[PDB]
Amino acid sequence: LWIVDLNKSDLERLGTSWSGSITIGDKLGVSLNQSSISTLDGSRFIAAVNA
Amino acid sequence: LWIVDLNKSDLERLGTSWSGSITIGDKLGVSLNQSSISTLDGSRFIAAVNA
Amino acid sequence: ATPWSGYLDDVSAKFDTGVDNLQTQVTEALDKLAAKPSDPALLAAYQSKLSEYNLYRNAQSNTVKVFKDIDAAIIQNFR
Amino acid sequence: ATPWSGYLDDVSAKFDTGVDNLQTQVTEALDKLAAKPSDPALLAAYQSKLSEYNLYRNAQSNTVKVFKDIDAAIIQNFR
Amino acid sequence: ATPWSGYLDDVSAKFDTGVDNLQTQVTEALDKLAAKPSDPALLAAYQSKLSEYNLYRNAQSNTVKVFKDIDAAIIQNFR
Amino acid sequence: ATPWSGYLDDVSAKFDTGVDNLQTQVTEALDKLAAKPSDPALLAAYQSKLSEYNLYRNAQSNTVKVFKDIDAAIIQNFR
Amino acid sequence: ATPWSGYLDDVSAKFDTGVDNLQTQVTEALDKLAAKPSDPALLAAYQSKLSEYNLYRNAQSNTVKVFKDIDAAIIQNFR
Amino acid sequence: TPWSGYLDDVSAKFDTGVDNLQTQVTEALDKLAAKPSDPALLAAYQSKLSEYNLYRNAQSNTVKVFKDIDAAIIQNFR
Amino acid sequence: TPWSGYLDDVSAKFDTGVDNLQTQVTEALDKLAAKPSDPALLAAYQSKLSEYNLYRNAQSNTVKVFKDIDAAIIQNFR
Amino acid sequence: TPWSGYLDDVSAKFDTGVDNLQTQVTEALDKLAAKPSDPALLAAYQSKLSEYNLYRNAQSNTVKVFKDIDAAIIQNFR
Amino acid sequence: TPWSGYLDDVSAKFDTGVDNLQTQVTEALDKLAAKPSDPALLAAYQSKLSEYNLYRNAQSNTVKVFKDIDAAIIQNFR
Amino acid sequence: TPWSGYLDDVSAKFDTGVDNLQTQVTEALDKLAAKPSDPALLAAYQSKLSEYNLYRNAQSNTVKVFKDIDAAIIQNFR
Repeated sequence: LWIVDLNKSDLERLGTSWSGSITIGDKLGVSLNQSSISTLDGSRFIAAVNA
Repeated sequence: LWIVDLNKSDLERLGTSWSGSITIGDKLGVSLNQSSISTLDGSRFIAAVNA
Repeated sequence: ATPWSGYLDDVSAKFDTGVDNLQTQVTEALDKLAAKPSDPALLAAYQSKLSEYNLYRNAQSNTVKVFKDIDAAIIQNFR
Repeated sequence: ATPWSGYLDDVSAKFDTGVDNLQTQVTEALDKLAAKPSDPALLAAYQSKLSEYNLYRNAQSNTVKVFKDIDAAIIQNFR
Repeated sequence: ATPWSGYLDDVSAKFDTGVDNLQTQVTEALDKLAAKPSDPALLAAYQSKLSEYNLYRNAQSNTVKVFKDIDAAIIQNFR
Repeated sequence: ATPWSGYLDDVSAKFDTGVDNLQTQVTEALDKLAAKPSDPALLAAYQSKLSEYNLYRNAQSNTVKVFKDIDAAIIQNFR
Repeated sequence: ATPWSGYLDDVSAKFDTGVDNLQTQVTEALDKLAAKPSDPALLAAYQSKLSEYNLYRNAQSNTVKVFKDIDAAIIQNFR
Repeated sequence: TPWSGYLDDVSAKFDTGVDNLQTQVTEALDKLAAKPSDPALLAAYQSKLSEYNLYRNAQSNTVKVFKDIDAAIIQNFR
Repeated sequence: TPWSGYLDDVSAKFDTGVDNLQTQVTEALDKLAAKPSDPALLAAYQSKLSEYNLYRNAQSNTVKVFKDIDAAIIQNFR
Repeated sequence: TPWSGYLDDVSAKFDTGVDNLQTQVTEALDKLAAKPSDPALLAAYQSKLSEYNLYRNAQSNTVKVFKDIDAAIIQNFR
Repeated sequence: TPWSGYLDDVSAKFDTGVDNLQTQVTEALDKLAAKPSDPALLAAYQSKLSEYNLYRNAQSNTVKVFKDIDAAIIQNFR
Repeated sequence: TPWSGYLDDVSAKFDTGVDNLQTQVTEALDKLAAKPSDPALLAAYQSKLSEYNLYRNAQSNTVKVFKDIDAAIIQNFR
């Protein structure tokens, strides 16, 4: 009894994501694509890269 | 036996949310779109952005 | 969202908002005194300010610690 | 038809209607304490409500079994 | 009518109606003192108030627990 | 709807969503404090925060235990 | 009109008419202690009264159950 | 399944009634084993393990009750 | 006999989760005992000893809770 | 090979947050030992030794608090 | 030769670690008491005394920790 | 020899395991009582007494677990 198994697979991930925060004049916080409070009271940006 | 599945999807999200708190002297204050006044001087606002 | 705060940090903030400007005054006095260390007008002033700041911080920390102990004693009895 | 209810159902329901609102009081006090976990007033309230609820559910479930054990004992003698 | 209250509720509330105004006096003194942290007449007041508040909340929670145990021991014997 | 959840998961998540962001606030205030360990403002902040995180996790784990006890007491009476 | 009392009722009544006055002593103690919680003369008395009450209730219940099971075992042999 | 009695149907109701808890607890164990001192991982595992415990208890008692009902009926054929 | 029940497996997961702690705890002890009055060694030891304490406590409680889940099922076989 | 938990991580954050004090305090002592009567070196070493004293004190207490918070959860597993 | 436990081993590790300090302290106190007012002798004696103190203190706290880990495990044999 | 049961054998394995602790712990006391303020004596007695404590608790708990296994089997002969 002959039993035979064969497999192939090919995969690819590539690109970037972004989020961040600024503060202006102690009037306005702004946050982009964060669920955070923008707690720092100062400008932060955070890139994410994978390849 | 031939079993076939096909799937397509699209989504998009865009725009802004706003809330804040404003204080006039000690005696007066106003809360906009938020359960309570920020015990804070002057004014503060937040503009959550989704894109 | 508003920066979330509890009870203990609000009792803490009560002191910071009780002393309107002491935090800055303490630096201003140091600045001018360091500018002319032998001036006795400046010295008695800085002595006053620093003696104030020291009691401010002590009373703050102790009050926070007592209000923690009162809560832990109740939360233990939930079992 | 109206939902059928027996004698054990009756006995059980007497507790639910005996405690008017406890069943919801214990939900509100939780949402509050969870909003501000470090206030002693909220703690002192929730301790009471949760105790009363625990005792209610125990007295209910024991009483229903005591009745079930009488009925099952009588039905055995029909033979 | 009034929110349902059991035996434990009616025991806990006895303390609150015993210390008629302490719950306010503590915050009052706390604010007066935070206004001027370096004043001995204020410190000597707040020490007393806070000590009283601590003892009160503690003895309350212990008594409510003891009355929970006395009941659970009885309920267990129904079965 | 969420990957799965029992009633206890829900009681836990009520705390985790009741303290909106304390986890990250504490996680970062440490990264401030460690870089300049000798600033009294930074210290008083971190003290006030870590006390909150303590009490939070404490009452969280106790509530789950009490609901597990109440359920076990009823399931035991089926048989 | 007056209650029919069985045998277990007589057993329970022996305890109730044994502690002539404790039932009310406990309540008076609580009332005054709650009026002025910080008095060690009140505290030292209330501790004793509450402990006596706990033991009384516990012994009463345990006793009743034992008589119940003796009777049940005799009745079973009629069949 | 090749064959499934009424009792099996009852048990399977519980199994299919809890979606994925079987694996959730398994994964949580390995995570916690990787960092036995993280409060978050602890607070997660306490919940999952309690839930699992109650699931198994409720499952096993019901099957017994239904067994006794059937045994009682079957006895009276005589 | 490489025989290992479910409880053995559940325990082994911790042993293999803390790969080297088992010995780090002794290395630190020996070098501390060589010179007890050094802050760097004291600060290291504290952080290792505490981790080992919490490791053994979580290890034993998990085992007990599983045993109490099994015994409640086996009781119903009658 | 290396293994690190949450508590030693919390220590490491301090060790990395004081970039060089570990060495500065060692050097200033040597300098002072060379000429103890220089008030410059005296004021320097006073500054450093106080900074080191605080760094160690706060480190240990932080670790201890995070041990206690874990023990209080693992106690409720049973 | 005589039976020794794990807590004995952990204790003795310190006795063998600080090889001679017990003797050095017994000597330094004698030669100090022979002339209490030599500042070189005072400065020598202060170190040995402080070392002895920290030695015995670490020794006992370690033992107590290892005791309570074991009492915690034994509590679950039930 | 007198009759001895399986629980006796299990019990005695401990006693014969700790060959001499049974008396070491008494001699240590007799010495320490002579000069209660000798740290060399105290450091030894703390260890011996901790060992004795753990020994007796492990003994009793083991005996009880075997009693409850046997009782559970004997129950089903009926």
